[PDB]
Amino acid sequence: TLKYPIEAGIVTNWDD
Amino acid sequence: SPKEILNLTSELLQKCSSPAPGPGKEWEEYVQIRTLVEKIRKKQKGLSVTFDGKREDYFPDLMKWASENGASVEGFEMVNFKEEGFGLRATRDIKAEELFLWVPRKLLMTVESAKNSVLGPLYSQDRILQAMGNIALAFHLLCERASPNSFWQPYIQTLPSEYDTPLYFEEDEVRYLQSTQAIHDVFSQYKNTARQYAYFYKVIQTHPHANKLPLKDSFTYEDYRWAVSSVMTRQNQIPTEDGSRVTLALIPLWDMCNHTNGLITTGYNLEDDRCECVALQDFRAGEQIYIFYGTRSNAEFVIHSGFFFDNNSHDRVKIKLGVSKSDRLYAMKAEVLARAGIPTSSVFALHFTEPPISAQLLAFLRVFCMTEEELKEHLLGDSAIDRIFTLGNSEFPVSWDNEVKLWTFLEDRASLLLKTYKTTIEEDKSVLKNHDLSVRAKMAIKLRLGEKEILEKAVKSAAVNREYYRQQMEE
Ligand SMILES: Nc1ncnc2c1ncn2[C@@H]1O[C@H](CSCC[C@H](N)C(=O)O)[C@@H](O)[C@H]1O
Repeated sequence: TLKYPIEAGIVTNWDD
Repeated sequence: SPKEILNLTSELLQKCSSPAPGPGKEWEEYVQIRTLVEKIRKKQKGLSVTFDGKREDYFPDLMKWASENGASVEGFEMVNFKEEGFGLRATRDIKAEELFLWVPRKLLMTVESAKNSVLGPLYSQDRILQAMGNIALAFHLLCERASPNSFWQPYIQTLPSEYDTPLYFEEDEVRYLQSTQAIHDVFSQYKNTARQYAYFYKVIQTHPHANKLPLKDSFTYEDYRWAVSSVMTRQNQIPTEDGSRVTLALIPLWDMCNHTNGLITTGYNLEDDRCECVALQDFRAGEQIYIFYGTRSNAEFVIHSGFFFDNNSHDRVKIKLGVSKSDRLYAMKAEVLARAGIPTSSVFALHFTEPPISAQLLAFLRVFCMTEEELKEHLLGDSAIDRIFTLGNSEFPVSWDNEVKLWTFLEDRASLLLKTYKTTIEEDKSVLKNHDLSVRAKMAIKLRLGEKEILEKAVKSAAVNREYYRQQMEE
């Protein structure tokens, strides 16, 4: 199993 | 000239810092914000730094750059595709599970490289940069783009000059999304970006630690739009050197891969300190190399990346469900849901791919429709804990009557939600079939159509299950 899977363009919260 | 821009940005900051307007005024507010932004955009010169020529002219250097810093450059090439834009094409047969792409940390653009870049002092002084890693990465990208001799210049000069995120949509392209869920997020995006610009411009014009930044001379709305759209299109979460924490990063070679359904084949190697990607499938020479970005919805794809994915196996819609406090059985249902690890009221997802509802949503619906006796059976007795443990399993229903009730409720709810949309499914299909529209308009209409299609499939699945359990009950 991959210990750190990487998501391409993962969604983050942009509401500061 | 700078003072008029300052007045416009002050007005934009004040309007974008007001509380959320009521339902129905949202759209208006959006348009209002658009207006102001457009004025600001119309008095500026677009991107502050542009590179003469076309993007492909810069792809060799990138490769060369990557090659000279320990990245894999053997086995693929940068190629334009009609249906996907630029991407990786295999020059040699690549077997499935074969390690074919790796990018060391020194090539990446992270929040850590932003803190130790020219942005360092302002980052140490600005609260929003400290709280928002993604905005910090966007400004790192902006600052390095305006630096003539940046280490990441070969990578920046290969980035797109525009995107198909809703920040680039014309107003009538956004109007297609009215009465959807996604449009609200669209609103959010716009508002956020606008506010942030009006904030940071002010900061850039006053704070002393930004005077030696290349942004003090020119910092346009299109600059910030490009930065944030590049980041939300290409940001990734990676562990730090020790692995104890997480940070945001841009991965130069690997982020040119396009998307297809599959599994995540990209992980970080801490020992060799590099991102690594193995082949999603067998790619013969001359075949395009795809990866699987993630289990994101088409709404998220459109809003944060700029494309609608047909046959998205992970597509879903939000649904808001909770137990009413007027229910005389509210306390028992709340206790059962708590024991099952499920909130009493929350947002669930309706999926297109079977099953349309998850185990979480199924257990919630079953508790939502329990009689007082069934709740007692799930709260007291030796068998109670087992029954609540099978609550999310389709194979172990509470009772046929409970299933009939819950599937009836779900069908009715999905049909009502369908009734709340401005257009029907067949209207959208007719428009997509008979009308030629912009790429962005096609994206918006396919998005609203996908929402309603998920709802319709939920309706039909709920009806079929209701009939199945009614028939089992009749025998
Ligand atoms: N499966 C797909 N179908 C259509 N467009 C895709 C796609 N996968 C990726 N894209 C496009 O590629 C972008 C992700 S970054 C991938 C590289 C991009 N093609 C480029 O030339 O720079 C998205 O904004 C989207 O526009």
